[PDB]
Formats: sequence, structure tokens, C-alpha cells
Amino acid sequence: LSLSAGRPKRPHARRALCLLLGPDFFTDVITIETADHARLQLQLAYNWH
Amino acid sequence: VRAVIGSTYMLTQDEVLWEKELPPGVEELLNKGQDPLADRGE
Amino acid sequence: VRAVIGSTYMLTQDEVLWEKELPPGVEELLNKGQDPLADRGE
Ligand SMILES: Nc1ncnc2c1ncn2[C@@H]1O[C@H](COP(=O)(O)OP(=O)(O)OC[C@H]2O[C@@H](O)[C@H](O)[C@@H]2O)[C@@H](O)[C@H]1O
Repeated sequence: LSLSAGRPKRPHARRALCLLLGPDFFTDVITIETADHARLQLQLAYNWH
Repeated sequence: VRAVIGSTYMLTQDEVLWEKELPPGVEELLNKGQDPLADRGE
Repeated sequence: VRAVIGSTYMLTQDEVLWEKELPPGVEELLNKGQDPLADRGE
């Protein structure tokens, strides 16, 4: 599984045979723009299982 | 020319090994693309 | 070619050891990924 890893979530890193199904979390920085044209980068924990 | 697959084949009296000539480019995709589900970034 | 697992196997008269050639990259993930639950930061 050519997964994604790192902070800015590069699309091809962490290649790996396994696939965890447990309640983990990946932190990704996303740079989004508000309605007042003030762009801001923010992080989500993304609790997944 | 036939494709024999199965047990360990022994060539008979009137058989010779046939070299399958793949088109160019395809030979690179079989050596490189061992698993395209994981090897896809390049 | 078969996978014999169990007791201490002894090769018979017509058997030879078969080398399983893994695709490239997979051999690194078996030596490196001994425990991906703990070895995950890299
Ligand atoms: N080999 C793998 N197989 C399946 N899933 C994986 C694998 N490697 C990572 N993952 C999942 O993808 C996520 C990618 O995480 P990263 O971006 O590499 O790390 P980060 O997002 O900074 O933090 C994740 C945090 O969660 C914990 O599970 C882990 O200890 C880590 O500190 C991991 O958290 C994990 O749940």
C-alpha cells in the first residue's frame, strides 16, 4: 500500500504491507481560505478506524 | 508454437524453444511494474 | 513447488530448494517492518 505520510501529506510515502484498522489518527496541515480572503493553515487530528 | 504450463515439461524430438519477442516498452513495464498498486508514484 | 511447514522436513529424491523471488521493495518492508504498530514514525 503506497500510503501517504508526513505533515503536508505527500501522496506517495510510507509504502507498507499492513493496513491498521485500529483507532489511529493522522495529522494533516491544510491551508484554506476564509470568506474574508484571509488564508490560514490549520491542522486536524482525523481520528479514524 | 504452444504455451506449455503445468508439470516440468521436457522437449520432445521435434520441439525447439521459441523466443517470444515482446514489443519495445512492454519489457520495461513487466520488470518495473511488479506491483502497480504499490509502485504507482513513478 | 509447494510450501512445507510443520516438522523438520527432509528433501526427497526429486526435490530441490526453490528460491522465492519477492518483488523489489517488499524485501525492505519485511526486514524494516518487524512491528509496524511500534515502528511507525519512519
Ligand atoms: N504501515 C501502515 N499501515 C497502515 N496504516 C498506517 C501505516 N503507517 C501509518 N498508518 C496510518 O497512517 C497515519 C499516518 O500518520 P503520519 O502522518 O505518518 O503521522 P502523524 O499524522 O504525524 O501522526 C500520527 C500519529 O498517530 C499514531 O497512530 C502514531 O503513533 C502517530 O504518532 C498513521 O497515524 C497511521 O494510523
